[PDB]
Amino acid sequence: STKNGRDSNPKMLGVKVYGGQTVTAGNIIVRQRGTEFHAGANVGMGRDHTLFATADGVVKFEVKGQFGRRYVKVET
Amino acid sequence: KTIKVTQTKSSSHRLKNHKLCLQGLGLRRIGHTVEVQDTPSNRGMINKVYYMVSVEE
RNA sequence: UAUAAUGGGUCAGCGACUUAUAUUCAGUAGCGAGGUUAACCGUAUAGGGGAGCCGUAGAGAAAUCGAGUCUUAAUAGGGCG
RNA sequence: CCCCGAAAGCUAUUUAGGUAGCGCCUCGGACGAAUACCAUAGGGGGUAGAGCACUGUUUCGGCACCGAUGCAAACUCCGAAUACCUAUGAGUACUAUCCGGGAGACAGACUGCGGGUGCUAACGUCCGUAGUCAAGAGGAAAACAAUCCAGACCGCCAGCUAAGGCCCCAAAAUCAUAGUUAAGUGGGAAACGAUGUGGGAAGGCAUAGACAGCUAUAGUCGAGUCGGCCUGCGCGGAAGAUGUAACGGGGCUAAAACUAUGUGCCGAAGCUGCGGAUGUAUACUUUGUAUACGUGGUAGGGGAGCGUUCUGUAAGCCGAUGAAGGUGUGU
RNA sequence: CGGAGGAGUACGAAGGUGCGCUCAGCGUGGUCGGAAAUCACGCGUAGAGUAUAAAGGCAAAAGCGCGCUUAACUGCGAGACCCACAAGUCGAGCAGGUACGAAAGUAGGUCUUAGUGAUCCGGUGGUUCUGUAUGGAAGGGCCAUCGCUCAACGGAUAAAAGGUACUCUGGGGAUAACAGGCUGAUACCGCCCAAGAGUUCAUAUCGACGGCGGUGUUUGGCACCUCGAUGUCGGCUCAUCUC
RNA sequence: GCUGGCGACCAUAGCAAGAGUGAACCACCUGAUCCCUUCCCGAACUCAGAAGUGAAACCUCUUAGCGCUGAUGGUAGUGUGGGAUUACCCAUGUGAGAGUAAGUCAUCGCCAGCU
Repeated sequence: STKNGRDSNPKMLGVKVYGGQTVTAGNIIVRQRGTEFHAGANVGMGRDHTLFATADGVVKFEVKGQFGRRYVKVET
Repeated sequence: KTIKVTQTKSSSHRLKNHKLCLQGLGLRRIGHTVEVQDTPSNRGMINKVYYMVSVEE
């Protein structure tokens, strides 16, 4: 009899809206366990590190700053 | 400005997108010949199914 | 499944999606913001019988209001219309 | 008789060969480009590969460190092709979506590719992905659901081709030009063994005389000789039980085998030709007419009919100058 | 019924806020004192930590301290993620009342992802709902909350173990025992290399460590045929084939 | 041309080494009276000031030492069609990682002082 045989239910993480798409305020952009992406302009961060839009516009990804963090912002 | 494309093999067992390329060019059966505009959009469909069409250029 | 898986020796006759009630949808006919009677009476498929049923208004657990109503301190917001 | 046409999945279940919601089929209504294929543009990635910068692991040196050197599903300093999301656009196509009536199905199989498990076993088992069967006929595979070619509306004693073939069984080349094989290899198999034969690139010795043989390094003779590397086709390794039985058979050797090139032909229910039927749509602005595209089908869904018994039409019509029934023939 | 680990909690601060601070390791010196307690100075360097398993994260540190505090609030909530249903997740912003800041501001529990249980039936607090003639009341409704290892964790009852060789029915070759089939780990047979044994001498005869095959007599693996029946361990009689 | 503040950018821009700067600015600097401060300490934070020094620090310049950037070509992988089954070959499209040549001691913006 094996001592293995367990696993957890899937969580369905990942990028939900890609660069160049238009969003409405409140749209979820990234589901992530940790801050793989950071919130830029017009983007808010939830209690579970979810990134969402706070304004209408076009999503844009970039690499910026002195640490080389990945940012996602919304351009109005 | 226009080219003629002839279907030379069966399409019954091909991939879904390959069958759709044939349909979007307008070919319907083996031996069928159609005349289409020479544009990159048509050339893409032709190139994807190069192996079962013949182009009189 | 040729299967060495099942069933039939052969012929003739019989042998299996019905009936009642309710409900929903579709066709078709009458009437139409209306439609329709049931039991019953009736020398009786007629003609009477309007009790009742469906439609015509929703919201709310309900009291209550009503083209609005519920929630709320709120004429904000939101849900059903 | 006509039209369309699945699934053997997900989730839950005293559930596992049952059932329910969703996925997939059909019919009616609404609504038309909102859909798809391809091109261009924007976007995230951590797989294949690779690497040692972390985590582990590995060998050899020098003094845990330094220099060389390997490995990894649960390592990553890196990192594709594809796939996926969005916007714009040409052409092609009855596409997409919404609301309702009716289902069936929830035992799958093989093959290729990426994997887990198993012994890199199984016509084994479990996933992802594509094709076929299931529910699909024809031709090629000797015979052979799942391989290759190809999707059967009906008829023809017409033609062209696909896969695969062209000496006879058995349709079409005893076709053409160059080579290779001698093993019936072709028409079953390994480590390994061998002066079998074809081709190629180098190297050594040699007519002031090479190799072998032969006489005591010299000497007779009189040209090539020697040892390796790469490569084409062959040989041994190779033992089983009913009967040749491991080309389907006959048979095949300047092939009817293999390699390369060319010109013809055969070959299907594919395509074309002629005749006929039927479904859908556009225009003829009744028509029943032309054009274009369709017509393989299990579970299922939809549409249209044939015959049988009885009631009215029917106190009608047919019938001993012969009804029903039985048995032939024609149409 | 593949390879590896965790959970059925904890915390009134380990929550909020304002201000403030950086770890781990090594080397030098310094009483007990050292391998390693505390002090001081350097060197290089995220290798520390984050209540807890791992992963994704963590400088405006999400790590670590101090003062004041209760936003571990009430009514909601545009818009999304996920999804058979039932469920689950993120959320800007508006109103009221707060806490900390001089202030711009931050706060609807904790870096996040586990720490859980539908419906029925009952208990408790509240209630400008209902109240079977009427006024009350009992009971019921609504809002908040309590009682499950119902752990077989979508939970058939509030309540449940065995035997049958004395047995029976409906089914299955959807699924085992015999024989057949596929496979060949195992089994049996053969070959390659050759340390060595053989007084010298690998190969007369053996032959270590390793490698490559054949057969289909063993033990097995699979579950394709047969469960509307393929009905046998040995002996007897009679055989036929392989090498 | 020098100095200060705030940004863009985040190593071709960084580290390391060497050398320079005092008019103004900045930095050390004086001590601790009132503000304020240390689980001790005027070390930091804070106040009130210029007796000294550019020593340290910060800035500026030089160096390819460490680091970083990095072609071309080839190789690996790979979508489609075909041929094979130790995982290759052909046609077509695509194309790394490592390494090699080579490059680098950044480049811009706003405001204010001193010549």
